[PDB]
Amino acid sequence: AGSRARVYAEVNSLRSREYWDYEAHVPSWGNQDDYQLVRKLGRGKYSEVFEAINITNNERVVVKILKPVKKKKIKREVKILENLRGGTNIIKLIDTVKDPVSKTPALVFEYINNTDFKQLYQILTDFDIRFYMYELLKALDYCHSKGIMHRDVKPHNVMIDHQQKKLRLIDWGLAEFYHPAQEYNVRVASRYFKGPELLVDYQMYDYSLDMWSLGCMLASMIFRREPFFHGQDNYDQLVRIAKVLGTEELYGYLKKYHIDLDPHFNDILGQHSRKRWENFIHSENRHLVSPEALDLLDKLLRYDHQQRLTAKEAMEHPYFYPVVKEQS
Ligand SMILES: Brc1nc2nn[nH]c2c(Br)c1Br
Repeated sequence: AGSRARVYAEVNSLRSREYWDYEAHVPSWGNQDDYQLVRKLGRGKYSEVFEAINITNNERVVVKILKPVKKKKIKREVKILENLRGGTNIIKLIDTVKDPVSKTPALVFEYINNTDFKQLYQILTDFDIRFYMYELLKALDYCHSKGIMHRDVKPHNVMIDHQQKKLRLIDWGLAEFYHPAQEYNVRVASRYFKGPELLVDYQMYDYSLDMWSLGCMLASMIFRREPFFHGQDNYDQLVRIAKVLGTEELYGYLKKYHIDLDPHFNDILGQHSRKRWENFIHSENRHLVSPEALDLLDKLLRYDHQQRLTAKEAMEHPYFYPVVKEQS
């Protein structure tokens, strides 16, 4: 009873238990022998990802082979992806398969011909940023409405085909179902995209974590500083945030939620005023920054998770009016 989401708070409790009780989920595991691996795309602590071809129909796909011991976590990701079926700009799960001999599981996703983000983010126009952020927000509003927090929003997990103008939010392996008053593990998200709640060990967080991460992405795009908050470790990450948002403002947040602050911070936080967002503007980024971009950003990058815009409120902001007009 410390904090709850302003939107979609009870949505899982209003659904059948089967919807959110992923430990009880029984996937249907098809045959990986239908897929030919063509090229390694990446590796992570839990998986390796390959471009592949379905030899039965010639479809190009991506196969994520799961390090197989994490059974509850596999069920979680599979159930989440089933529940998100058809969601706007969510990567499409085509099938759940196993090597028929070893029984190692894998997930098969639609292919996206993505443009490497480091390159891409140096060439985006003002309209491009509005467009891609609006499309990403559609995915977040969808998953939040489905009772799910992504918990790993970051540029790599936002595939963008800049030629076909397609965006997909990938890598649901850290995602979780939101339940009011539930305490969650704070060891989620990439360092640079972790909300202050995670950095101060506040476990009663919600969908608004993803809105901090989105705000970090927005700042990086309009200001051309990627990542925007570049901490050296989790402690320094909060310091970098506080140098922008201010230290007195941090303490007000902690007091509101009765958050205990790890005393190692006492020696490193210093004293910082809250900075004006206009301080980040210079000749190299001025064409990407508007009053409406800064107003939106200011309402996303807030310590107080409750006061951040929801994905829907963000979509409704004037910054996106030019995109809505084109889509209509
Ligand atoms: Br899922 C997925 N994961 C990837 N990792 N690197 N490129 C990737 C693509 Br494209 C997809 Br689709």
